[PDB]
Amino acid sequence: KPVTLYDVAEYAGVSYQTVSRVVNQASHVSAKTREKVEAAMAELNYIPNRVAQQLAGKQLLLIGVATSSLALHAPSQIVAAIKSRADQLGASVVVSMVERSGVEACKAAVHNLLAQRVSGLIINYPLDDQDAIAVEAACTNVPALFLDVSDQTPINSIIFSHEDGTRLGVEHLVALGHQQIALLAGPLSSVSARLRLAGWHKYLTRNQIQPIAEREGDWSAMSGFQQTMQMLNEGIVPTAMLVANDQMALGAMRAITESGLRVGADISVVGYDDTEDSSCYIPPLTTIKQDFRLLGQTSVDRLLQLSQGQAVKGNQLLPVSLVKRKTTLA
Amino acid sequence: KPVTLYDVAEYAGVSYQTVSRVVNQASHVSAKTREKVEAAMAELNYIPNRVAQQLAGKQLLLIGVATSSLALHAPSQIVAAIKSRADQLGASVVVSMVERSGVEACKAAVHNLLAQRVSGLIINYPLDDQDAIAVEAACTNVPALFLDVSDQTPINSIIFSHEDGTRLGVEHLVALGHQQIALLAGPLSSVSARLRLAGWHKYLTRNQIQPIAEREGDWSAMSGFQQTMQMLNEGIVPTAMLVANDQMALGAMRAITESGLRVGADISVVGYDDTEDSSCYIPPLTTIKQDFRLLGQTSVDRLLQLSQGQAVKGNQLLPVSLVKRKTT
DNA sequence: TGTGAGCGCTCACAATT
DNA sequence: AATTGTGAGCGCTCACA
Ligand SMILES: O=[N+]([O-])c1ccccc1O[C@@H]1O[C@H](CO)[C@H](O)[C@H](O)[C@H]1O
Ligand SMILES: O=[N+]([O-])c1ccccc1O[C@@H]1O[C@H](CO)[C@H](O)[C@H](O)[C@H]1O
Repeated sequence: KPVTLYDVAEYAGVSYQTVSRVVNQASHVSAKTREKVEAAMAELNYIPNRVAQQLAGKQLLLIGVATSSLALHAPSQIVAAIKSRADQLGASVVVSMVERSGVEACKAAVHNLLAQRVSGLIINYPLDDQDAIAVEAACTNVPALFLDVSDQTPINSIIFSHEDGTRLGVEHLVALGHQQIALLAGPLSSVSARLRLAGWHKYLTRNQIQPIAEREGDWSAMSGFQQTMQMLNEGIVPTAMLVANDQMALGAMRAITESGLRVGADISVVGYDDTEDSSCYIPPLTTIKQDFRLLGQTSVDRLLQLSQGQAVKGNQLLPVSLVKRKTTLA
Repeated sequence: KPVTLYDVAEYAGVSYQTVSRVVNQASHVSAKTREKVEAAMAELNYIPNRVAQQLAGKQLLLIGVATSSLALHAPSQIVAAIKSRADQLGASVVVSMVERSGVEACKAAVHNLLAQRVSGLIINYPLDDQDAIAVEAACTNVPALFLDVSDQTPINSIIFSHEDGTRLGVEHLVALGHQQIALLAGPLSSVSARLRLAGWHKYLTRNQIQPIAEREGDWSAMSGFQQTMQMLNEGIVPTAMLVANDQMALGAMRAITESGLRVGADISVVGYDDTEDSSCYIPPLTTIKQDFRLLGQTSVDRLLQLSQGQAVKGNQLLPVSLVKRKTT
């Protein structure tokens, strides 16, 4: 037994709609009849049923999110900012976390987000061009925002400019004098992983450079260590490395270190993300800064824009920037 | 206007209650008329309004979570597993984040988590005893399970055994022949931080040892850094630290190293958490394994047991380990 | 395999002063 | 021209021609 709108009606000697009228801060209640209702809602701890209100047709803002596992670093900070900017403007956010692999798994997360009748979907799951389109199709009537697709994918999306990110990493190493460079890509299953790899290649090629090695991790610090050992042990030893995130950069550094040479001097490392923890690596990691707050922030503002039918369609690139630290010098 | 049950009624040639049995799979395998309704709903892509299902009274188990900012390590990881184990059981979960400081914030979080009509909530927010009680109260008719309160707090709680963690660490550093030990604790605002500090004090005393330094971090590596630097610049130079988490430990190590001394041999370190990244710190960091996935899994099971009446009231401690690494 | 309830609200607005 | 009370029904599930 929870407390109905009707209950406040009997205790306060008014109708139900006049409680609704007050709960909804609506015009026309004489201000002295308000006290009767305002006092009655206390003395009953009345919290109005939002399930009842949604159905009734209250225009609340409800943003759905289909997200990669919150255990990973970046999808987590994004949800947090998404969540934060919701409250900031009176929106609520239900988030279905895609855990299993592939297009069908993500579609179900879109399916039961649609169940709860969301005003629009933020899709932070990695989707290839066609599957992205497949999913955006499934968002029937509701606008959908994509955060882990390519800029070439012909839907709406926010991505950090991986072009800029890699340009900075490449043009740095290159200006520094490096030529034997190795690449440590993210897991190829991720779009963003692939884009950064692509990017490095473009700007290396534009500088007449070919990476001596190129291998793949899973974002994890351990992989980046394993991968930079599998490399160094084969005897391929670059003067610099481009890593696809700070955690794997960490791994590489460890491997580079345990291998008997010094980070920066003997092998420079450029990370990717600029995490909290990256300013306290040994030595403190040079990286490409991605403002996940800003992403989740805009990610919301846009979905709500799109929800209202504002002309803000397609792709937009967020800025990145190079954090110069101690892993590239002398 | 989206697809209604009243719209599958005069397209498949039946009623509303017939489509209701199809998606529910409740009692009868209603002939070859199922085939007709299957192809009917899938043609217009009908998705049963879960808001209408709920108001109606569908016995779907919906958990609420009031949680510290997911940007921090431990909380994210926990919801990560809370969201997972509930999914494993066919429970959905709505999380509500506390950013603002204090009790009134968490009270409000609980308030708008009740509107969504959860059938019990997991409170992963740091709460002093009387506030924890006041929060549990506001959870009208619904069971609360607290995750960032003390063992002594008289509500439902799962916490990791801070007693064991802090034993493990102290009892280990000491067996390595250490007497000049320092402490780096969590931001004192967090209960679990204080539980850890306390367990350290407890066991360091049981071993006739006074800590030569006590400094307060904020979970961040930067704080763990400058917090160890501002102590080493004072002149205090232990041979071991006990640190509240792997992350501040990280900054400690930076600080120790950048100063001019070998992490491990000159000043050993013990972190707390066993984060994925901890195994690749330079050198790999000794720490206390705190199985976040476990905690989030068990939380969800308990709130469930709690919701149905299965009487397992009170407090529950979870095991920890010492991953013996290379900073000792 | 159908019909007539009611869940807690918000919207029309018609009814009270 | 101030107010408030009263009539739908939003979508679905529950118990029984
Ligand atoms: O993959 N992304 O959609 C994405 C969006 C914003 C910033 C980075 C990028 O996320 C990437 O995520 C992976 C795990 O999913 C790792 O956390 C990696 O460190 C991060 O850069
Ligand atoms: O504070 N906790 O509720 C808690 C539960 C399980 C394990 C550790 C402990 O979490 C602690 O949380 C803080 C930030 O929330 C840091 O992430 C720290 O590393 C973690 O140990």
